[PDB]
Amino acid sequence: GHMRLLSEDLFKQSPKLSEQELDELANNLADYLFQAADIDWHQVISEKTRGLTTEEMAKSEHRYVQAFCREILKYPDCYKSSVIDVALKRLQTGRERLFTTTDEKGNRELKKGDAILESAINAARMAISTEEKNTILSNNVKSATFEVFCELPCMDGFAEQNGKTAFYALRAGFYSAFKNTDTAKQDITKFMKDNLQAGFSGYSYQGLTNRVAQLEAQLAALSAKL
Amino acid sequence: HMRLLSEDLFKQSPKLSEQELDELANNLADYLFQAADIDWHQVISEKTTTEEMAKSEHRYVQAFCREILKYPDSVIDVALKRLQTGRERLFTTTDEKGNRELKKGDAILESAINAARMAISTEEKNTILSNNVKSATFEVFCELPCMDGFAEQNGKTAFYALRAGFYSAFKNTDTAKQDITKFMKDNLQAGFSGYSYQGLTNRVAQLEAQLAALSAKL
Ligand SMILES: [Cl-]
Ligand SMILES: [Cl-]
Ligand SMILES: [Cl-]
Ligand SMILES: [Cl-]
Ligand SMILES: [Cl-]
Ligand SMILES: [Cl-]
Ligand SMILES: [Cl-]
Ligand SMILES: [Cl-]
Repeated sequence: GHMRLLSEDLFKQSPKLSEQELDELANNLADYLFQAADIDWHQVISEKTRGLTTEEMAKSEHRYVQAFCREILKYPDCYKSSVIDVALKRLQTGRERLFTTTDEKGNRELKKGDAILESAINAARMAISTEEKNTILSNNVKSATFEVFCELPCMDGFAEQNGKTAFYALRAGFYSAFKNTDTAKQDITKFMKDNLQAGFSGYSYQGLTNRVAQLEAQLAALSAKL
Repeated sequence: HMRLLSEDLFKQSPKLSEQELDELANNLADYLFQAADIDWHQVISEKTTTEEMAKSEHRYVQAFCREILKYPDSVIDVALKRLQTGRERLFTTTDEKGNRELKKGDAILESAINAARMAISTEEKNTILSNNVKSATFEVFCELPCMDGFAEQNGKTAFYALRAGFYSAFKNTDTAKQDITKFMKDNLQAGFSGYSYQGLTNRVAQLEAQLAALSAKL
């Protein structure tokens, strides 16, 4: 995903954008949300492999399981006593325990179980299309994209700054944004654009306080003409 | 009072009658002033004539030093550093009569502080605190059950705004109590909803209804 999406002051400068740049940013933000959305790899890999051999796993029709197992199988002492379920156990139970593989140059190499798992998972993330990932996500896409949204640098201290209540209101608005199952992209793009234009000031103490002050002035300047 | 310690004070306060609200606000204010702590190691360090201390203009300065003098060891500023370093260490002591006693380092510092405390009234504390009454009382306000989890629920920003509103409510050191009472009364009436997501979003909504209603008049 683009660099501009990752600015920490994104919410600050978004309202200073042109309605052209704003549309671009919102579409890109949306695209980034779907692209980076995660799934339960521990679950979907295990489901795709349980009952199969090491070689069978190595040449599956799923490129993403192929990439996953390729990483795992480098460390025989992690699965060699299903293998996938064994490795998942041993790697997590053995996080910070050093596993052994053989380098390309024939040297010995040790790597922490947790790094091994994160790598295997990253490889699978690299080998799946957004299309298949979304099909696997189903309607949990709403929670997976929101999880990505909350990880953005611009969302860094949202809950702590604006409070639990505001944060959960934001979540509700986010979930509610998804109207039709076949307009996901279009919908969340609109929610993003509306809020980016206002810098998400609908969920902040200062944004709301300012709007109240604005309204008091607007009411005053109106009740005057009459 | 009993209502002051309710964790749901802000929920129940908007439902109070004028009489009850005014009483609550006044009780709350009194509590803040009663419970407020004084920065003594700063008050007296800034108010310090070894002998003129014995019968000084301020009754609280003599009491505090009258116990720091008993022990052999700006000198009061030195005694503070030698005592805050004392702890379990015992300070040699003497009496006018033969009898010689002892009192551990910190055991001395508290008795001096305590003497100062017992020598003053609440409305003397306010004069002493002066401008510091702002944060002293606010620190007490924040320990109340009703104020628990305020920042977590409403956010740090709204909490800092509350503090700012709380501080600014203090106009003159002489009206400190009357001023903070009004701040408390106004907010208690509103349940402090001026500092919450729902309160502010409710406010925006009805104001937008008012504005539109009066605009359509054209
Ligand atoms: Cl590029
Ligand atoms: Cl190997
Ligand atoms: Cl690649
Ligand atoms: Cl971050
Ligand atoms: Cl957050
Ligand atoms: Cl909402
Ligand atoms: Cl839906
Ligand atoms: Cl704003």
